[PDB]
Order: sequence, then C-alpha cells, then structure tokens
Amino acid sequence: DRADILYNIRQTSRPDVIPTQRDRPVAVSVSLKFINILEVNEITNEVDVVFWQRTTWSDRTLAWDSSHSPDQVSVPISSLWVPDLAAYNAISKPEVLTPQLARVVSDGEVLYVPSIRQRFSCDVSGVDTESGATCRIKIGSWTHHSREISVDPTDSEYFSQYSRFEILDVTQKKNSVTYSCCPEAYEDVEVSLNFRKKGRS
Amino acid sequence: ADRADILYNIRQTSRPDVIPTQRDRPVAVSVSLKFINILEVNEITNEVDVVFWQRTTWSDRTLAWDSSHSPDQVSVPISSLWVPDLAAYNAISKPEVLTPQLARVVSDGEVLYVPSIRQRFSCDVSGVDTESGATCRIKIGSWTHHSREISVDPTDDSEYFSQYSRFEILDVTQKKNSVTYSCCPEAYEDVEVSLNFRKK
Amino acid sequence: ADRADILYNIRQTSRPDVIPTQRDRPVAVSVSLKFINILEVNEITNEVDVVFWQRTTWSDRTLAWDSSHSPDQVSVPISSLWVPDLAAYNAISKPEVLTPQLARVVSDGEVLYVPSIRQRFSCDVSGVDTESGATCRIKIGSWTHHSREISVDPTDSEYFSQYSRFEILDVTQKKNSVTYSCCPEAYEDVEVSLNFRKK
Amino acid sequence: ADRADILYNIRQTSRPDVIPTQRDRPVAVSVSLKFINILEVNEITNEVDVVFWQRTTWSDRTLAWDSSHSPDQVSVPISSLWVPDLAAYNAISKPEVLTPQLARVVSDGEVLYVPSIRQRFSCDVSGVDTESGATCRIKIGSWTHHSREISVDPDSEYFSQYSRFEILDVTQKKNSVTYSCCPEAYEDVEVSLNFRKK
Amino acid sequence: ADRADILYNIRQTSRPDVIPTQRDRPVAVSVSLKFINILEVNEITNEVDVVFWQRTTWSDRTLAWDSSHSPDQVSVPISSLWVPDLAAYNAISKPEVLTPQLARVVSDGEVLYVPSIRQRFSCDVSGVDTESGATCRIKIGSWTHHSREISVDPTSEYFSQYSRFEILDVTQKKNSVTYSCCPEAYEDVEVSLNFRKK
Ligand SMILES: O=c1c(-c2cccc(C(F)(F)F)c2)c([O-])[n+](Cc2cncnc2)c2ccccn12
Ligand SMILES: O=c1c(-c2cccc(C(F)(F)F)c2)c([O-])[n+](Cc2cncnc2)c2ccccn12
Ligand SMILES: O=c1c(-c2cccc(C(F)(F)F)c2)c([O-])[n+](Cc2cncnc2)c2ccccn12
Ligand SMILES: O=c1c(-c2cccc(C(F)(F)F)c2)c([O-])[n+](Cc2cncnc2)c2ccccn12
Ligand SMILES: O=c1c(-c2cccc(C(F)(F)F)c2)c([O-])[n+](Cc2cncnc2)c2ccccn12
Repeated sequence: DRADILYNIRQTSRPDVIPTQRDRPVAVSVSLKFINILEVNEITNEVDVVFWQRTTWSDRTLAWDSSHSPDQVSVPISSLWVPDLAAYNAISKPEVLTPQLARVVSDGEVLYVPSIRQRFSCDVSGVDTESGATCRIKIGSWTHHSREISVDPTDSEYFSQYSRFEILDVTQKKNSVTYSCCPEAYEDVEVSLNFRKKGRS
Repeated sequence: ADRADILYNIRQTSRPDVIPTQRDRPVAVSVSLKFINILEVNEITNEVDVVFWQRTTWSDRTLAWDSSHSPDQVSVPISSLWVPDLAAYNAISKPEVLTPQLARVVSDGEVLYVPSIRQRFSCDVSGVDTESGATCRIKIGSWTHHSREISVDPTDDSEYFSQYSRFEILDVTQKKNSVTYSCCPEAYEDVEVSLNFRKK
Repeated sequence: ADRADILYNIRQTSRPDVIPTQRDRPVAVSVSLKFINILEVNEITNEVDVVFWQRTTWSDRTLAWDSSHSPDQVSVPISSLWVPDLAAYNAISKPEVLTPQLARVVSDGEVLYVPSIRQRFSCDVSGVDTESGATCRIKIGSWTHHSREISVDPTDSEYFSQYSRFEILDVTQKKNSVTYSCCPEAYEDVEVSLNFRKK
Repeated sequence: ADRADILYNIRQTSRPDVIPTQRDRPVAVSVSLKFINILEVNEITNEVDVVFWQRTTWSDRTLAWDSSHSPDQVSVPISSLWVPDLAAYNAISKPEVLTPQLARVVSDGEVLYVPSIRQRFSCDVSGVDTESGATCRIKIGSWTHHSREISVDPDSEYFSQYSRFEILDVTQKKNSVTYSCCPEAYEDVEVSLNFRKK
Repeated sequence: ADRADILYNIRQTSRPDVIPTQRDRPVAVSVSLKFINILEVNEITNEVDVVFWQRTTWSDRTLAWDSSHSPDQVSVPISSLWVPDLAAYNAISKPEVLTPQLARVVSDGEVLYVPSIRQRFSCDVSGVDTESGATCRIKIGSWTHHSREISVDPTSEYFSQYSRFEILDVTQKKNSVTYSCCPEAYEDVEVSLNFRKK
C-alpha cells in the first residue's frame, strides 16, 4: 500500500546522492510553462514572472513492483534527491508558491512541478512595441557538470488571460557554460520569452 | 485516556507524508472560503489581495479513538498530520497563513483545518467600480493528487467580512470543477470560488 | 535544586502540544495589550500598524516545583512550553515578535509570556485626525480551543512612545465570544478598543 | 588539546537555556554599541534605521580550560552557548543580524558576541538638520531577567564616512525599569546617539 | 567507493563547527567576486544593491579520499561542511544567497563554494553619472577568526549586458583590520568596483 511504498522510499532514497546509473549523467528534463508576467521595468531591465517548472528525471533506486500496488505516490522533495537547478540571471530567490511534493512512478521516474515567482535581469527593451521584448532565462545545475547532469528541453495554454501582457513566442534551446579555470561544462536550457504589452495602437 | 494520551497516540499512528486513502477510495476533502477582507484591487494589472478563512475538512480514520470516557476533540499541529496539498492555480503570491497552524481532530477521525490566509490572485477585476461589480474566480485543488486520490467538495457570504474594507461582497458561488493536462488522462479536482464584489 | 535542575525537570514534564487542563477545567488565559507605538495609519484603507506588549499569563500546574530552597522563577524558551494559540481576528499580517521568545515560569506553575508584537489590523481609522480620535477594535482569542478548553480574561499610555505622531486617549479591554452556525461551541476573545488621534 | 576538543568540552558543559549565575550573583553582561551607519531618518515619524556593532561580553567560568599548550580562543555557534536575552525597548523592527552568529569563547570562560545589527528605532529625531543635531536614545536590556540575574554594564572610529549623517557624541549610561505589579528591577543601557545631517 | 560511499564518509567526518587548521597554520581562504549585476544605486544615500558570485575555496584535508578508482568530486550541502565566517564590513543588508547552498568537495579535500549573493552596501557612489565613474569599496573578511586562524587571499566577463550600469575596472587587494584593545589582525579582501551609468 501507499504507506509501505513511502516507508521504503524513505529508507532507500539518498536525498544527498545524485542517482547516476553507471557513468551516465542523470537526464533532467526542464520546461517552463509561463502563467503570468507581473512587473516589467524597461528602465532597470527587470521582469517578475510566475512559471510552472516541469522537471522530470529517473532515480531507478526508488523503483518498486506495482503489478498489485499503486504505481505512483506523492513524496515530499526533502525525501528525494532533486537537481540543484538555478537561473543564472535570477536577481531574486525562486519563490515556490505550491506544495513541495514530487510524484514518484514505480519505474523510478520523478515529476516535480513547482509554481515559481522570480525576478530576472534580462532584455526588456521593446516590451511596448509590436515585436515585443525577448527575455532570456538560463536554467542549469549550479554544481553538477555535463558528465553528472544533462539538461533536456521538451505556448500560452496556461498563461493568465488577465495579464496586461500577451506571449508572442517561447523558444527553449539547449546550451552549455564553461569557466576557464576547469574543463567542466554545465548544461543549461535558454528559455526565450517573447512578449509585449496588450492593446497598443 | 486524557488529552496527553490522545496526542501521544496521534503522534504514534499519524503518517504526515501518507495520504489516508481507505482501500482505493479517494480522500474526500471539503473546502469553503469565507472572505474576511479585500485589501488591494488593481483594475489595470487585474490583481486582488484578499484575506479568507479556508475551511478544510477530511477523514483520517487511522486517528480515531474511543471517546465515551475521553475528550472527543484535540488541537494538533498540522506538522503531525497529513494535510491535503491544496493550491490556488491563479495565486501570484505564497499563501500567508496568519493564524496558528493547528487542526482539530475529532474522535471519529475527522480533521478540521481553518487557516486565515492572505494571498494575491490574478483574476478578472473589470467592473469592480460599477454597481454589478467584478467577478474574481479562484481555482483551489490538489497540486499532485488526481481525482482517484483526492476529491474536492464545496459546501450568508459576508457574515464575517470586515465592514471596514473599501469593498463589499455581492455574492460568493463555490462550484466543483477539474483540470486535465494534455500529456495524461488524470483529472485533478478543484473548487472554483466566484467572488462577485465592488467598491462601496 | 538549582536552575539547571528546574529547566531539566520542565523539559521532562512539559508537553508543548498538550493544553494543561486541570481536572477538566478550561485554562484561564489572562491577556492585556500595552500599546507602545502606532507606526502607520491609513484612513482610506482603514489599516493601522501597531507595536504592543501582549502580557499573557496562565497556569501549567504540571511544571510546579518546591522553591523553599530554590529559585522560584526561571526563563524558558516558549518552544519548551505549551502556549495558547491566540490570534487577532482582524489582523492582516502575521504577528512580528520583536523580542526574545522566552517565558517566565514561577514555582507555582504560573507562566508569563510578554512578546513585543508589531502587527497590521483592519479596523475603524475614521476620526483619527479629529479631537475625539479613531477607535480601532482588536479582537484576540484562541483560534482552535472553545470556552470549555480556554477562557480569555482581560485586566493606558504609561509605555506609549512620546515620539509617535499619535497619542492614546483611552484603551478599554472587554471580554466577548464568537460562535459559528455549525456548532454550539463558543470561542472567547478580548476586544481591545484603542481610542487614539494624530497629535 | 586541539580546537575540536575545546569545542566538544564547551558543547558538553554549556547549557544554552541556563543562565550561568555563580551562587546568588547576577551574570555581569557588558554591552557597547559602535555605530557604523545611519541609513534612514524621518523627522515627521521620528524613526531612524541604524547599523551598529553590539559588543557583548560575559563570563561563563564553567567553560574555562588550561591553554598553556592549547588555543586560548575558539569560535562557537551561539546556538551552543547561553546568550543574554537583550532587547531594545524602543525597537520598531526585529534586529536584522548581518554577520555570522558566532561567539568567541576565551580559555578563562569569557564569551564575546559582536553581531552587526540593522534595526529601526522610535526616538527623538528633532534637531537632525541643525548644528547641535538630534539625540536618539536606544534602551537595551534583558527582556526576562531582573537585576538579581543579569546586570548590564556599559565614538565614530568605525562610522561610515559615506553616511549622509555624522556623529557628534555617543553617551552610554546604566539605567533600570520596574513594572508596578512586581518589586523586580530590569537593568538597561541607555545609548544616546547625538548626530546631524552633514 | 561510489558517490553514496564518498558522501556517507564526508557526512561522518565533517566538523561544521571546527575550523580545519592543518598543523598550527591558518586556513587559506581564497575569495574572488565576479560582478553579475548592479540593480540600484543611490548617489544621495551612497548605497548600492549588487549581485555577485563569491568564488570561495579552502582545504579541509580530513575530507580527502583515494579517487584512483572513484569520482574525484561530489556536491555536498554547506550545512554538512565547515564554511569560513566571511562578512562584508560595509554591508547594510543580510547577504541574500540566490543559488542552491551546495559546495563541491574534491578528493584532495579542496572545497569550492560559489554562492550568487544579492546584498546592499554603504560605499562611495559619487561620480557614478560621470565618465570616470564611482569606485565602491567592499571589505570582506572573517568576522571572528584572526590572521593566525584564517588568511584571506584574492586572485565584466559575466556582468549582465542589460544592467543600466557597466564596469570600468575591478581591483581585489589584500588588507587587514585590527581593534585597539587586542593585537589580533583580521584579514580582508578590499574589492574596488569602478562602474558608471551607461
Ligand atoms: O503541468 C503540470 C503537470 C505536467 C504536465 C505535463 C508534463 C509534466 C512533466 F513533468 F512530465 F514534464 C508535468 C503535472 O503533472 N501536474 C500534476 C503534478 C504535479 N507535481 C507532481 N506530479 C504531478 C501539474 C499540476 C499543476 C500545474 C501543472 N501541472
Ligand atoms: O564561477 C563559477 C565557478 C568557478 C570559476 C572559477 C574559479 C572557481 C573557484 F572555486 F576555483 F574559485 C569557481 C564554478 O566552479 N562553478 C561551479 C561550482 C559551483 N558551486 C560550487 N563549486 C563549483 C560555477 C557555477 C555557476 C556559476 C559560476 N561558477
Ligand atoms: O470558521 C471557522 C470554523 C468553522 C466553521 C464552520 C465550519 C467549519 C468546517 F471546518 F467544518 F468546515 C469550520 C471553526 O471551526 N473555527 C474553529 C477551529 C479552527 N481551526 C480548527 N478547528 C476549529 C474557526 C476559528 C476561527 C475562525 C473561523 N473558524
Ligand atoms: O510588561 C512587562 C511585564 C509585565 C508587567 C505586568 C504584568 C505582567 C504579567 F505577565 F503578569 F501580566 C507582565 C513583565 O513581566 N516583563 C518581564 C517579563 C518578560 N517576559 C516574560 N516574563 C517576564 C516585561 C519585560 C519587558 C517589557 C514589559 N514587561
Ligand atoms: O568590534 C569588534 C570586536 C571587539 C572590539 C572591542 C571589544 C570587544 C568586546 F567584545 F570585548 F567588548 C569586541 C571584536 O572582537 N571583533 C572580533 C569578534 C567578533 N565576534 C565575536 N568575537 C570577536 C570584531 C569583529 C568585527 C567587527 C568588530 N569587532
């Protein structure tokens, strides 16, 4: 039953241990679904956004036989390993608006979907034009290079109809960063939010 | 059995991280908002700042005790209990719980949690400064539990509403509804709360 | 018994999650506000930001010790004691506790907690800029314990900042109760009436 | 004895929740403010936002060790030590501690805590824009410990040259408060910050 | 040894509250700021709000393992590790850490911590609106560990192109503070940010 699955996850899950299988990186899939654009400052080039960060990976150490059991449970993220994802151009801490629970599937797949409100330093020039602003948000692992975490990406279906802004396009492009000190490459997703003020002349 | 024994027993049996589903039946969560205050409304950004009592009740039959010779209710910290992972889909701020985070547990295993919440929402503020007012829709449901695991059930709309708000309540309707994501067949149940209000 | 022994014994006997009801009786919680400052008033939104000392006392007789040859009082962190779940019904912010979260426990089992609280209320600010002033009513009771489990008992500008832009005309503290349609249970509150004005 | 042994001894003997009174004698807490910055002043609301180093020292002789062949000081998290429950009576914000919450424990049992605090006060800002300046009084004492348990014992060397304000004088005077109910006296330091706009 | 074994061993051996001094030598802390953004500048109050990457490295040799047949690096929560008690002497807000609080531990016992910090400083903003710009000096050192216990050593590539400011020059110079009372010297890095409005 659910209590047994959660008891077993709590005994075997190592929240502090990246679940690398053999020498393979953990494949972290990351998509933003934009829900709202709250505050835009064309002078300071800062945006306040709310997005669903759809995050999935496989931790095969969590797997169980579900032929005669539930094949999914909700688990507090404090009981699981979670990727140390960070937005490189964030200027506030991510504010998680929703309960900090992941779904764990019996094959060991983990789904985490926090609703995040966060402020970014990005190109706001053009927000009050027809072609709009393009704000680029770079999200990757802060401490795990490409041999440990790989980042995989997967338009306004969930965007508030009541925002003063409308979304023209969202592009999600794989990319990587390297710091001259070390040979290590860190994978990121570059998310390009092309948006503008509604109801211009 | 005295209060200390009831709380000792809850601490031994309660599994805060385990939904109390009885066989494969969903946990029936009842959710009502009582609006207490409307603090800030922005017609331009379509954002409201409200204070509401979220009356939340469910059954966790693993907590039940014989109360023929004991108290039939205790106050328990929610950190000792399983609580539904309810979230407002159109919230744009964290829920600010203004009150002590205690539930009442009844000897039949019923749990009552009534946080006073201050939160900001993105919703329709058009018409707020007119006679017929705005209608702001607040969608609250389980974030991670689909309809087979949690079912959400709604139940004098300004009985507790501050007479000192700049706004007044015309009507509150509470309608059952559900959300579904393209990927998956799973339905997540919500209550849609329709707050019809206006400037005084 | 020295201070370390009194604190060791409180830590063994205190159940922070268990209301200390003696022989089925409600716990008698005594609550007074002493207003220290009025920081921001908004006559348009009807909101006030205040600083007050919330003098709170009750009896937990399970904590009592023989003090004929011992200290008759210690300071204890409130995380080691049961504390009443008091809330202000018309608060629009969390209480911001400005002071160390310590109670005094007396050898007879009396507990004194006096947090300095900064909090915002929704209340009547009309008249603040007149001679007779505004009357802001702050309703404080137990959130979860009805009258058979907690009773709230009350007891003006002696400690009010001389440097506030406002001054206090009168504070009245009256017992009252709330009851919900659903249930016969009554929840006790103190209504505190702060009559103040701009200087 | 290495640092880990000194800290393991402190950790096993220190009772964070127990005031270290020797027999019936109060703990002598020494408190000085060193003003670092005056950030915001409001002559209408009479409110000041200040940054100060709160130099705090007392003795816990039960922690002492022989340091003839050992370090004579360690840094210890304050959560492992008893710390005086000091509060500013005219504070209108919670103290924002800007620095790591570590004390120094010296081998004779002296404890030194020097948090950098940013806090807002309700105090006399009248005269700030004049040559003789404002005098803002900050009362700091034990919140819960009367004079038989804690006694409190008391200018621009470190004041930011980039403040809009400058310090004319800091006075630190011992004082005490008493509540009508009870015979108990609570000791405080009154700190008088005489300052003005430059 | 796999990752789980190395992290289990670090968790068993780490002493978060014990400075890892090797022999009687100070711990060599290396500190560089990489400026990412300048958010708010106030030429009247002389206050700046900045975002920087604080590159911090030191050695804790007790954490070391044989990595000839193992991963030579893991990510560890800083709450499991000793971390230098670094503070900015002219900060006027708490450091706001924007990134996951994880360090890298290398098999030789080297620890790398790179928090992204947003913090407000009191410093010289005069000249920000001119061609030669302002020079804002940020002093960062150990708050509680003198020069015999911690030594601090320094060494627009990542600066946002979308700031309304631009960086002309960053200087990182070793320095020290001493308090008249005591012979103890506290080592700091003085970081000189020369910047201007675009
Ligand atoms: O967008 C989603 C998704 C979702 C949709 C598609 C793909 C993915 C995946 F992750 F695959 F990319 C996740 C979704 O599943 N939940 C339910 C959920 C949440 N947390 C954990 N488990 C389930 C919610 C709930 C609220 C809002 C958006 N939610
Ligand atoms: O600037 C850096 C560095 C870095 C670069 C040069 C020197 C040093 C050292 F440490 F040598 F000074 C560290 C870097 O390594 N990581 C990876 C990292 C993060 N946290 C902990 N350890 C490593 C990141 C990651 C994100 C942004 C900037 N990062
Ligand atoms: O609205 C309520 C209710 C209440 C009323 C009717 C239905 C429900 C239920 F929950 F049934 F829907 C709950 C109520 O009970 N408490 C007391 C309480 C609080 N928390 C926990 N248990 C009880 C309070 C207390 C303060 C303010 C509003 N309170
Ligand atoms: O008002 C008071 C009181 C006090 C005065 C009268 C009645 C009561 C009682 F509580 F009886 F109603 C308490 C007072 O006692 N302390 C000391 C104290 C503090 N906290 C805990 N215990 C004691 C302080 C300390 C600072 C400011 C105001 N304080
Ligand atoms: O002003 C001081 C002092 C100091 C100076 C004189 C008297 C006292 C005492 F406390 F004796 F009154 C303490 C000083 O020592 N430290 C080092 C220190 C820090 N924290 C804890 N212990 C020591 C610092 C560190 C930074 C800034 C100012 N610091």
